[PDB]
Amino acid sequence: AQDITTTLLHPKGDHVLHSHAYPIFQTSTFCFDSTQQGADLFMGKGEGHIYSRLGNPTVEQFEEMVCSIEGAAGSAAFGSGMGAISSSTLAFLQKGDHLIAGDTLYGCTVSLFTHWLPRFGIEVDLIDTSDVEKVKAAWKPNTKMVYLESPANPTCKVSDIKGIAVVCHERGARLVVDATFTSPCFLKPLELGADIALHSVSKYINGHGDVIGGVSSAKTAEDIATIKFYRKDAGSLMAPMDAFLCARGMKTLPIRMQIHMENGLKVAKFLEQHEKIVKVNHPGLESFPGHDIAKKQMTGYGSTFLFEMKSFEAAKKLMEHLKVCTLAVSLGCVDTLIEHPASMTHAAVPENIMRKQGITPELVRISVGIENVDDIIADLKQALEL
Amino acid sequence: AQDITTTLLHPKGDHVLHSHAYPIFQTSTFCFDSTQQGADLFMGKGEGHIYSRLGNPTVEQFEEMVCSIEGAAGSAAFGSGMGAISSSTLAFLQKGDHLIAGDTLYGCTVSLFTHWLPRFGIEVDLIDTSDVEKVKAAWKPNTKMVYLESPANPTCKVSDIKGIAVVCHERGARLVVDATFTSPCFLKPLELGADIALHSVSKYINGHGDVIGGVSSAKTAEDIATIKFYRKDAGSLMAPMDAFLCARGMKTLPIRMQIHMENGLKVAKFLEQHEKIVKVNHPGLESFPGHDIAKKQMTGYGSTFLFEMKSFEAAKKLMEHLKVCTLAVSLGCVDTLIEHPASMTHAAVPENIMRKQGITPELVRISVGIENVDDIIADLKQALELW
Amino acid sequence: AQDITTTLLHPKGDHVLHSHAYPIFQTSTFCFDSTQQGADLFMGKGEGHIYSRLGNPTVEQFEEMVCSIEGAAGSAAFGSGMGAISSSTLAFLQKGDHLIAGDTLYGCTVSLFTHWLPRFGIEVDLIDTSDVEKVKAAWKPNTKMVYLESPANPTCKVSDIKGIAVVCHERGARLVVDATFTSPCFLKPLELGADIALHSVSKYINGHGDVIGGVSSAKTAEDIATIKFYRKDAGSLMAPMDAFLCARGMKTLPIRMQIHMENGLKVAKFLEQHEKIVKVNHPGLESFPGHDIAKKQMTGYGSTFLFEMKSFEAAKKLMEHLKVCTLAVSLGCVDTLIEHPASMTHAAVPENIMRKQGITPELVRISVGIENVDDIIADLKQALELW
Amino acid sequence: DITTTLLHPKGDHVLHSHAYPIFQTSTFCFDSTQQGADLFMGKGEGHIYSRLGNPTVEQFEEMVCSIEGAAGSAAFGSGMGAISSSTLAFLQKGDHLIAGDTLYGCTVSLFTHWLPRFGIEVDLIDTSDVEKVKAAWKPNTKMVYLESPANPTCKVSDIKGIAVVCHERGARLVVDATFTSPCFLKPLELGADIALHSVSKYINGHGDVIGGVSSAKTAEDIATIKFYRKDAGSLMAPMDAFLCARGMKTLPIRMQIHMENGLKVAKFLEQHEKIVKVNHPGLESFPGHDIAKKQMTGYGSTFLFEMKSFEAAKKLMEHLKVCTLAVSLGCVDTLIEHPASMTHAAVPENIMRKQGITPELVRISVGIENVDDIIADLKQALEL
Repeated sequence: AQDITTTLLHPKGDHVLHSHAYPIFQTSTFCFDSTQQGADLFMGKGEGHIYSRLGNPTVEQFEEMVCSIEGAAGSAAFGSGMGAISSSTLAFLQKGDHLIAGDTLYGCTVSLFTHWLPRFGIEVDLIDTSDVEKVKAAWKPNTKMVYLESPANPTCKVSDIKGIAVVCHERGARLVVDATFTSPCFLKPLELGADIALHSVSKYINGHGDVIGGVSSAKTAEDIATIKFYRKDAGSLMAPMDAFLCARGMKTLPIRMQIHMENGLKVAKFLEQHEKIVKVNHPGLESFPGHDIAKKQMTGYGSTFLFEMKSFEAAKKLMEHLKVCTLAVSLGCVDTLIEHPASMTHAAVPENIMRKQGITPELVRISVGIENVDDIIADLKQALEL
Repeated sequence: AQDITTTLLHPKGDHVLHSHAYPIFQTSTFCFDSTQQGADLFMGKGEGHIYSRLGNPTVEQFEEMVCSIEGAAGSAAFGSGMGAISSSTLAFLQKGDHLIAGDTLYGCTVSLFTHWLPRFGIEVDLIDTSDVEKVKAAWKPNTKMVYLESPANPTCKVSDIKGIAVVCHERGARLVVDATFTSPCFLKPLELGADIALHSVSKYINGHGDVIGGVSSAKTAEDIATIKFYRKDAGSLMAPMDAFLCARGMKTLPIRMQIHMENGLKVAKFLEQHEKIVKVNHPGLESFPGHDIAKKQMTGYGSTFLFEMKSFEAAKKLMEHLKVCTLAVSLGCVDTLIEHPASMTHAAVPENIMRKQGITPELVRISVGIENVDDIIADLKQALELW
Repeated sequence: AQDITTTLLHPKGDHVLHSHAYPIFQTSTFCFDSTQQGADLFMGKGEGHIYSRLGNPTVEQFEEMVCSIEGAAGSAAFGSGMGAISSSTLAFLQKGDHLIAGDTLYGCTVSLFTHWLPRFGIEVDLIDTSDVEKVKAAWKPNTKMVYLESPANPTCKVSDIKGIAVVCHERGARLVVDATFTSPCFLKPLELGADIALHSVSKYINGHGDVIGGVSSAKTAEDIATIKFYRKDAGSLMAPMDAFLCARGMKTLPIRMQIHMENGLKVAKFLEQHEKIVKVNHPGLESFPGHDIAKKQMTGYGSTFLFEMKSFEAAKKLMEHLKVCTLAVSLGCVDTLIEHPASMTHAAVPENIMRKQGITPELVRISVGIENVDDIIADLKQALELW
Repeated sequence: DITTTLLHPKGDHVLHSHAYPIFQTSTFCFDSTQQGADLFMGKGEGHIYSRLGNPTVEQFEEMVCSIEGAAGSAAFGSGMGAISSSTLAFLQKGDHLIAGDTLYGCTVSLFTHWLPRFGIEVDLIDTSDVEKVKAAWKPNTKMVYLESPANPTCKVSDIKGIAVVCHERGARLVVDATFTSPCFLKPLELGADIALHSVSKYINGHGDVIGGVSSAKTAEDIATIKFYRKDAGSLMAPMDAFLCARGMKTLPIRMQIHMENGLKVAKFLEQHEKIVKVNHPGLESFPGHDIAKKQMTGYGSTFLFEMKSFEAAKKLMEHLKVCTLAVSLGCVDTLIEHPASMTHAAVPENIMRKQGITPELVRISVGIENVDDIIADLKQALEL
């Protein structure tokens, strides 16, 4: 079977005007041959384009790429991971429905589920999804969806996607998984029985820290059609230039991910054995709870994770004396990023959810890039002594 | 008072590295100087950026330009007009609230209001907003918003923005106006009593047919903050390259709108006097109902409007034999576009709403560009006079 | 005949995948159907592309637009005006050949002609081309080219393009004309007898101050092929993104030029009557030498020109106290620029050429944009009236 | 290693932006007349006009400069811009140039058509032999220009040995290292004066930009190159510089894969019955392997092999399902072409025999796809 590297470098589709690189269709609208041809396209008859919000060829080329790696029925690209998340949940959930979500989620995902969904009459329970029994107990007659992040941002908490997918299939709910932290090279939720797999493309998939985007991929034709129907009216679109840059970034995704993985594990083991570090939450470490689940259900690991210092002062000292690592939010870029979740990425999480997430001022989140690991380790080593 | 032409060419703000054009910040994140500086920006203390979804300098430059012409407290840019429309309605409306909206709206706006809003427990009525008495009769104790498009896409139906705004103001409802069809050069809903003014920037503001985007501007700091809070979580963003292009397109907005307006009126008059043409729905014509309101409440007219042929077959023969006009949907581009609403832009509108909207197979919509008007008229004339 | 506004908005060519805007072909190479199809394209047989340096579809689109306004056999786009100038001169001149060029030329053109051409065994005289008799007197048996800028940058000195072309045609010399300062809306050198017309597209053609580029257009198929042969090996290319932006800027070129022309004449007239201003060098003024030639050979004027203050100190005081005008080099942008030739654009021109050129510390060059003209005049007036 | 350096270039962030912004501008504003006057005289820090200097372009120049160990680098609108700028910035009427006899097609066009019109004497000679360089030497020889391994035959020149001759005799050595990338070949480190690349190939690597770069050992030489550029006008667009800097972030990792893939493919081809001979500089069989191994730290993945006939070549080139028939090289995906009727079709008949280019030769540029997939594509097209 042809390798993913080869697949991403040779996507399906004809060349445009014999061009080797796929052109950037920086256009709003498309021309019709005749009234009938235009009318037919609006009814979904024949092949062609109408208007970029409905479909843009450069964006569609990127969608096909992601669809190929996910093994999906189709994919939809968005202006951001939040666009993909909004569009993969609110396209399905309506007043009177109930959502079960992980209690440790990306910051704006918490804002979405906690502030906006309940204004739309949607009941939401944030619960510890690392325990399938806790999902079963939280179930109600109107439960229509389970939403998971595994490993969770930022603590890397691992959930049993496969076992939860079984409960979802049995009980008639959709399973939506945000695989942003791991990339589709290593985590393919649709293979584990999820209905929807989504990513902040802003992170690993693009990988170059120069685009914000989102993608969502559905197991069924009907579901991706619904997501794109929601997208048409909600309006979170990937720009043609950004789609050009995301497809270009994804051409190196497999090699980048192999390096990220190996680099991140090397850094996590260095940190785990260092006298100043209390613990390291990398799902690929033997000591991490749910390592057994993450090794069985994934084929590799992302390189973003958190570790615990002895005090806030210690963390501040480390974060502020690094020469190679950059103090910034976001993750999955080619270069190494570091941040303080308590006062940056997860500062807006309500205090009750803060507690349940286990985030404290002593935690530091690092996103290991594709630099020579020895440079990242020497940078950290450098800083840790002072 | 400085002319808008000058204002748009001289936006406030320092240059970046002395660059004359404002740079394209094609970046996802921003660097912090220290833990405290980062922590503070997250609390909204100090000046600086964090992450492009929360704020991107190139996008913010474009927002300030729109804010300047609307006379707003702030503006928010989006990945599309639909992003602006969603974010300007659903950032405020919640389960149990009631919305009154016009019965003749842009198709995807109907789709949003009739399919998605009710799934969120929001009650919606589509009402003929050209009659303020019908707006009042549809009012309920839980009415929280009125949403208007005037002149309406595609029929150019005019609503009394100023009169409806009085009722909104007396009763605690927000008034939202989509002014896409006219541009902020000629219609400034915030001067007429609206709380929010929005546009599909995809149309006139950008003007060059090469970007999809949206913008919404609010009369108060609180309302623009809420819109941007919704945007953070809903995720309809204008990309940095698109913002660079929209700001660039907007540098010629005032002169383009002048030419559009004058061309559009001349093409409407030509059509109104032509034997093949039954009726012309351009709000600048004296024959048009509500011309008196449009003339009082706007300082000019867009150049997109609809006209009635004697038959579907006559409309098709006209649309398919033009050499200057391009058969395509969308509007507000420098070049002239033409389409058939009944089978194209409005073919997705439920027929209960299509009959009330007044859309029939005899209607053709044209979006007059900035070509020499005599060449546009000669194109139309040669097709209308075909064997 | 169809208006140039309309022509530029409707360039010849098929749409690509029905796209309304012409796509950006951000590609280095193109795929071949077969060995034969590739071999044929290399032999110039059949239709298609090979590699962006030889030809890029987005760049070709922009070349077609310029070719249509110049009335040329073909046009070639470059990475800069200087790429165009180098490629329109060195594609033809060889060791032992002689060039006559104007004595008042854009600074880097002076650099090219005085530093690089002589190194290649090409003989160069810089001559006052406002006098045909001086051109004739400088002619030699080996004269192969005359190169003119009219009106000259920055003094606006006018040369008789038509009269000099007669001499070139009689004696077998190519006439090359840099029409940057005027734009092809108002100066069409190929109609006046030139063999090659070129521009810095960085200035008016693009108009938006965000691209550096050049274009050259030839009267004959042979000459444009020779220019592109030189380009292939010298390598000054317009990038696909830049070509997209240039074609986009050019969609508004005719209306921009109308406003530039009118604004520039009104600013020159205001300056001419102002007590602080010694002289105004705008070729549209009746007081200007060679106004008569410029009015017969052009159909309008650019809006970049020079004026004389009473002292260097007065020039600095004016330049540093403007709120609309921006202190910067370059010209032909939608917004108004101002600079000091003696210490900036023309500070590298060898001293003997500086006195021949007439550039002194009292001179200020203004490039009038498309802002409201009363706002520009009021900005100048308040600075001139300072304490 | 090299990856860390490319990911952490020197300079301040602009407005705290993590990615370096795209300065899509033609001009820059001045704070005062004095500040503008000073900048024109080279006094103070700042920018004037994008042709003289653009911040996004400069960031890409600094990246390449860092890897070449140069005094400075200049970016261009194409490889040809870098080439014409690194030769004609120095050579003048009456000077003599010695160039390798096998070069990129357009380089042959530049040297044989344009340079002699400018009164510059040019001899193309076999630079794989240092003695032949010494024998072609004249009192007015001012430059040797090399491409090693050469395009398309991979013919290898002794850069180090020729540099010694050049230093001794007062000539500049200019080296086009396009085929190898600055990860593996650093001509300034072998004694060359100027090292240049078509950035369109490996450095960008993503098949979506045309661009050039030239790096000089001395501050004076890069100043001269940029002075020529100011007037000749081959510039890198700010968007292209943004794309080139971005591509270069994966350059070291892409090169490792290209190198390994290229060698595996060469070896497969070398033992295949259908293949007469493989010209890859990393093979034991190739003439000048010993020099390329001493003078380079790796190899590019573009190389040539010989089929038994034209018909056999046409058959192979037209039945590939993964490899794309196209000119150019050094892209992330595999390209294949026929030099005799494509890249090198315009080379003067005299020079092409001297190059040994025949209808039986095919050139492949091996991408970063899984090698087994590339090999299986070649296998089916050779055997079916």
